[PDB]
Amino acid sequence: KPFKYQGLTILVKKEIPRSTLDSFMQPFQSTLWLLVGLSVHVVAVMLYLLDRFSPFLTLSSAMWFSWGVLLNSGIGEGAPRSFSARILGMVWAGFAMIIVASYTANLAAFLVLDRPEERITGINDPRLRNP
Amino acid sequence: ICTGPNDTSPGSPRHTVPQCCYGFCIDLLIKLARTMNFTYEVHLVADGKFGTQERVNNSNKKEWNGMMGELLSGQADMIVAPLTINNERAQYIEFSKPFKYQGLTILVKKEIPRSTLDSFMQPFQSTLWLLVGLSVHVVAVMLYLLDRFSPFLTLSSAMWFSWGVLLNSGIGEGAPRSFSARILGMVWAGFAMIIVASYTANLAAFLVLDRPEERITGINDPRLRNPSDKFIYATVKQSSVDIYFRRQVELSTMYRHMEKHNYESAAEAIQAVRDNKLHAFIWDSAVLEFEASQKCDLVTTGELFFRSGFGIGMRKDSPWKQNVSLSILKSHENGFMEDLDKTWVRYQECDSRSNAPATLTFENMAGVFMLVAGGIVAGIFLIFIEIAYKRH
Amino acid sequence: SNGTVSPSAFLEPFSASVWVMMFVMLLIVSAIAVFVFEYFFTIGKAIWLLWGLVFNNSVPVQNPKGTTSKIMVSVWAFFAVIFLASYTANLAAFIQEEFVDQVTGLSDKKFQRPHDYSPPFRFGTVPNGSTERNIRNNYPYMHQYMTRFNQRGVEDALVSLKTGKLDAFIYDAAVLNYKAGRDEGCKLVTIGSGYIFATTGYGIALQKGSPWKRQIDLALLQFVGDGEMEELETLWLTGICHNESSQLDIDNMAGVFYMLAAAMALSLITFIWEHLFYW
Repeated sequence: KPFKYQGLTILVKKEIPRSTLDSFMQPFQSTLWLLVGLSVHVVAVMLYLLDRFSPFLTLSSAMWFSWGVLLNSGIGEGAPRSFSARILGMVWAGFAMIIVASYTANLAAFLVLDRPEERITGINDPRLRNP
Repeated sequence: ICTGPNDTSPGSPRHTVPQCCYGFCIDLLIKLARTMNFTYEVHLVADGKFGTQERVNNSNKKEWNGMMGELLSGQADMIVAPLTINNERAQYIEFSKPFKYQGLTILVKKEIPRSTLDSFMQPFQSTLWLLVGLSVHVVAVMLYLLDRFSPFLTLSSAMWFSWGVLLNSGIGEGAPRSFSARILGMVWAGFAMIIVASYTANLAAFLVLDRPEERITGINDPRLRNPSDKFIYATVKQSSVDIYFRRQVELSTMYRHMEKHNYESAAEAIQAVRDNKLHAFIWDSAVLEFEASQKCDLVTTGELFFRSGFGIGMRKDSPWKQNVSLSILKSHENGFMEDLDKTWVRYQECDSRSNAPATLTFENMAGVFMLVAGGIVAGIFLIFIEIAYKRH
Repeated sequence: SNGTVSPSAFLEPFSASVWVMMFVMLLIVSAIAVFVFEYFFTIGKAIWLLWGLVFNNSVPVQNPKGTTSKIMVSVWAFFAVIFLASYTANLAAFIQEEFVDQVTGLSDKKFQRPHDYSPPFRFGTVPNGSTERNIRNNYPYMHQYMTRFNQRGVEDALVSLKTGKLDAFIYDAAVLNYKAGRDEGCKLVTIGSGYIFATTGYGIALQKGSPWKRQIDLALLQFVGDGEMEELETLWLTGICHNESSQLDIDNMAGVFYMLAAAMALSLITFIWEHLFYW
């Protein structure tokens, strides 16, 4: 009579997550990073360019405002004074919110680079069925 | 012009009255009549059964009903109908090459998401909502007490700070002065962040109800393999599907759940599924997908099983076999049949079928619009309250 | 195909009716409210505060001083955080790389008219088969266009289509389904998610008036009814890609960049408008 009931099964090596120094930068492509970085600066410059020539917000104030609203920090307590500057700044803040939400929605997914490629679904799995 | 029974209800006088018929089978028949020189005379069936080998009460003799009952008796000699090809029917009468390749499928209710006003508050329980509503006030009050009795932030300012911390508003202006309060404010802010993160985490599932049971998976669905008294599914009595389910060796058990709910016709079963009387309907894929496209609240599941074809039934000893076979196949090879599918079966009124998550609409968060309207109508009264307070 | 993402994909989470109702009507009602509650702080400052509060990004604003206005702002901010959580709950799934079919079907104008395109569309079939007969008897011109793109066999056609030598391969359905299932990397797919034109089947050939026709027909029908065909096809004809974490490019974020470009354009237009107004 048997003294131990068991069966055939598959052993595989656990691919331990190896996190690179750029993993958090994986969700956004490098070209997108450069483009958004240039967009931050161009928005920052156009805000005070529009504000200074308003008959009705300096360099540092405008750039701090742009960077803070992009990062949700509140570093610069300087709001634009002209109307079209108000609309431009609020759209800039909305775009910042959208982009940071998109980054959040996939940051943790790319922070851990684990995929079920090494997982084996018994003997009916294809990679074992097909040599 | 088709002469058929007037009333389909059982136990009613059935008199042959001529109605007018038109459809895929009808214009397929006219295609045959144009390609092959012959005259036709279409008439309906004495009953609403496709055909099933049945025992008669006297002498226990086998007989066929419906199409093949009429055909073997000489009343009719050729059939244009969605007649499935199977072993049992092919033994006595002969079928041409299929004019529609299709399998078997399950039709169920779409079960549109239930929308309620209190959907957004579902994530947290009512007790937890009340407890956090008390917690914001109590944290505000001992912040006020700590700052007021400092060794070295008024009540209203304390409440504004607490509320603007709990929900991101910026209303609270002025950090606590005393060091004792400046740590409790920080930990209360951490608690508020935990609360808002927990609310954000899974409010989407509560806003739009999921489909734990609606997601049927072929015949392998647990409530299909093992039928209970709560989930009732049936099909057309005395048809191809009944014979198929009677033939399998593993499914016999659910066939015993199947025999006591069979409907007389496909339309009746479809209507029963429509008004939440029949949970699921087993039928051929073509009719079910056409109904799902047309009836917008009905949905197919997939995982086709028992793939077969609709064929032209005819007598075992007839000379039209080869002619109709070549004619129907020639209709296959040229542009005729896909044109017929485009004209009669290939048209959608709604689809709403995609793998993407559902698009949020009015009813999905009507609750938050009602909440902001209630906030407006509450403010329009608290203003008179505060004017009276300032009067005092 | 590589595929693309529609620029309006990030507006898809909420219907346009919801967007216009909340962001025009409800927003202005709340703003004019808070203004008149403060009266009992320009309306522009009010709408600015509401806009900044809808999507909190530490935007500098001037908070109202009234108690009732503060209650109004708090309830609006609760509404706004609900909106943000709902919008970002399924934003990742909505912004997904969808794969569009370049050919709608066998009747597509690309097949009908291959010359009127900058690239000559490269598509053909293996000769000596029923496919060429159907193509000839249905479409002679497109068959004589086939003649210069004929492939030696199925494996040659597959290896040519993997590279840029060919664009489409037309042949009977079962073989292509098996190849697509057994394809490595799932880089080859049939058009129309299983579009079938001839919708014919495979049969057993017999001599004219053969006595074996009846027995063979009964045997095949019995096998079909008993369900053997199911495990026979899932043991041989089954596939791998059947029943089966991506970076974001400029094309994925094309809509929001278009939105900001339109914002810059309208800001310039408003700049001109206010210069003429003050002039």
